[PDB]
Amino acid sequence: RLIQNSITI
Amino acid sequence: EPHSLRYFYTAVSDPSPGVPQFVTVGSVDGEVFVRYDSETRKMEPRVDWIVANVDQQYWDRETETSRGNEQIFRVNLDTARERYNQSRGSHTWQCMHGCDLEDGSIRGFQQCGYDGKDFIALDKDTLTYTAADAAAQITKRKWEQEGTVAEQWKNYLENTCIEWLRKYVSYGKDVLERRERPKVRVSGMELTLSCRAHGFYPPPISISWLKDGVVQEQETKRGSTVPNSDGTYHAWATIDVLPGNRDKYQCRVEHASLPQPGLFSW
Amino acid sequence: MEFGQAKAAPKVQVYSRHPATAGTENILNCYVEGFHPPKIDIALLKNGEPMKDVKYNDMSFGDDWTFQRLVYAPFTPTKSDVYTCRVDHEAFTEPQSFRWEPDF
Repeated sequence: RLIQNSITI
Repeated sequence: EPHSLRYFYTAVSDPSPGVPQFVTVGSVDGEVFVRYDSETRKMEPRVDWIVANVDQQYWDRETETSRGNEQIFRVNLDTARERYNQSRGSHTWQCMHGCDLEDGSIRGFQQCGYDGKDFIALDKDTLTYTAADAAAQITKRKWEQEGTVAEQWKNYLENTCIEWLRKYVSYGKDVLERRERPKVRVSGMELTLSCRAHGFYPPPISISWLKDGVVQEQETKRGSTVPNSDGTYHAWATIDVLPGNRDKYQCRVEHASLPQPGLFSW
Repeated sequence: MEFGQAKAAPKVQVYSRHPATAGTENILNCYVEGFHPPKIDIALLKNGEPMKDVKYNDMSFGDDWTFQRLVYAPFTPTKSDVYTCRVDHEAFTEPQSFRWEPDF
């Protein structure tokens, strides 16, 4: 499953 | 016997045929099992074993995560364009993450690239980010200052990713742990001898040309191993010889479906 | 890709699922890898004509960020028909055709 709560650069 | 889970993320500023604005592809042992894009807007199965083994909540959650990622990647493209002081144009943002399970030990990675060059990568051992240039150093500071990003990624790659990989390998065992024998044919032109192996699994294979039983390493040209549509593989090796020496040569094929290496003549 | 490199040219293989026997149903594969950017046109052609029911698999990419795609179609090869994979990409000056070598 995909990691959640990704962040912009 | 080794195993890996990979997620490939691709966003473009200028979509084109076969290239949506945003795609996420998931793969297990190099086989695609799930896919999402900005057009369908849902995570969808690409192999039977996944749908047969997860609930609707799995799809709903993967879809929700991907819908959020789409937005993040749009911003990354804008920010990158501004960082490099670029005008409006065709640009690519990519990220790849995954984990490997091999012989008791585990590996994990997270890396992003802009216009096909390295931008930033996680150093999991030190919980820092490795920046490729000055533009990426701004992201390094941001992510490190955030204070939980690297930690969350370490947790994911060392626990969550591996836990799900183990599940996926179990769900797809009949597919992923099977063996299929290469069908081999030898050919020749003028003299170029060609040894082609069709329909084998798993992908590791060794095709060699022998002159009177002697391996001709420096003389053997090889293609890259490439997939067939059904998840089997294809590989070839050729050799240039004198047309009078034709009968001295044999092709040796080593593969996990073959208890002994197969030997073939034209 | 290396710093300061703009793009990468596709490397192309054309091959059938099974060894070729004229008159026996088969699948024609065109696998394209090592290209950037991802915009590309990959065409399977029978005597220069687009083939029926061509399918395009999802793209993957390597550690160097370059893309790969399998393109395939069912087909029944003969002694006389000419099968090619024509690939147009900005890292080629003009579209390149790659001929399937039957080796019956």
